Amino acid sequence: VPFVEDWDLVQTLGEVQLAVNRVTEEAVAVKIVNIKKEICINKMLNHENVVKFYGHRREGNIQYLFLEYCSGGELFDRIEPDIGMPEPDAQRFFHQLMAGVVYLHGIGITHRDIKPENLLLDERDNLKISDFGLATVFRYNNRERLLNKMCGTLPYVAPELLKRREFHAEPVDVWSCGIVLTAMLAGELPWDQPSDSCQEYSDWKEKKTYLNPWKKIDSAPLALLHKILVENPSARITIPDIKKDRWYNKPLKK
Ligand SMILES: COc1cc2cc3c(-c4ccc(-c5ccc(O)cc5)cc4)[nH][nH]c-3c2cc1OCCN1CCCCC1
Repeated sequence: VPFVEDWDLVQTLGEVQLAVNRVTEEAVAVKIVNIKKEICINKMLNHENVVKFYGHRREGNIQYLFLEYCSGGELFDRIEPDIGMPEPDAQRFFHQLMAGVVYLHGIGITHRDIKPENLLLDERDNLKISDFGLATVFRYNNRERLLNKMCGTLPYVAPELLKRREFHAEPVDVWSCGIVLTAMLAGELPWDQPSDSCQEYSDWKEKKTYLNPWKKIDSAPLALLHKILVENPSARITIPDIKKDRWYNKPLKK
């Protein structure tokens, strides 16, 4: 079939471009640019809540990564500042985010930069984890390796990343998911970074939930956040236990 390999770049998405097939009109996201690792990690991924990797091509110096186009855009743009979004929508997005993270952790991959800007929505508002540029392998041949590199985005990073030389990968992604849930339910981030010098972080450790953002959050999701945003990563709730949480399993409908 002639021209089936030709793609028209119609507009910028983030460099990320929306590309449309000349023959079929299929839409795909093209990333134009560590790259070897990023491509290799993407080649391992196959899950409904993880952005699909179609393939890659290298034309001289520029690297073109062909990825799934998510027409709903970023989860970031569904969060109304200072408000958040309806609690049933946040729960559904959080369920899909847990499915994606369970999948990644199950094949030994940590994302290391979970935030609403990297969580995309397809045409049916299904959540897709995206951007594996900071991702890495934390389990290989069933042996866990402890991480030490400073990766992520400060308002979403776990406190152990700033306090400890080495740390387990999985509780770090759990923590960032808890900050994402806080943002979805309150439309604001609780602190600039999780440090004792940060007054908002100290207030949370002192259980001052009469303050913002916590006062905007219902007691059932707030009880889950109390279990996720736990400073000690060895005491922090694990994903199997998040799936048994009361709010996680509460039937919700707008
Ligand atoms: C800001 O809006 C968007 C940003 C997007 C980034 C996107 C991506 C995407 C971005 C990055 C990756 C990726 C990057 C690196 C990597 O290792 C693995 C994956 C994969 C996919 N797919 N669809 C996307 C967007 C759609 C977007 O919105 C839909 C477009 N719509 C009409 C134009 C104006 C904005 C709303």
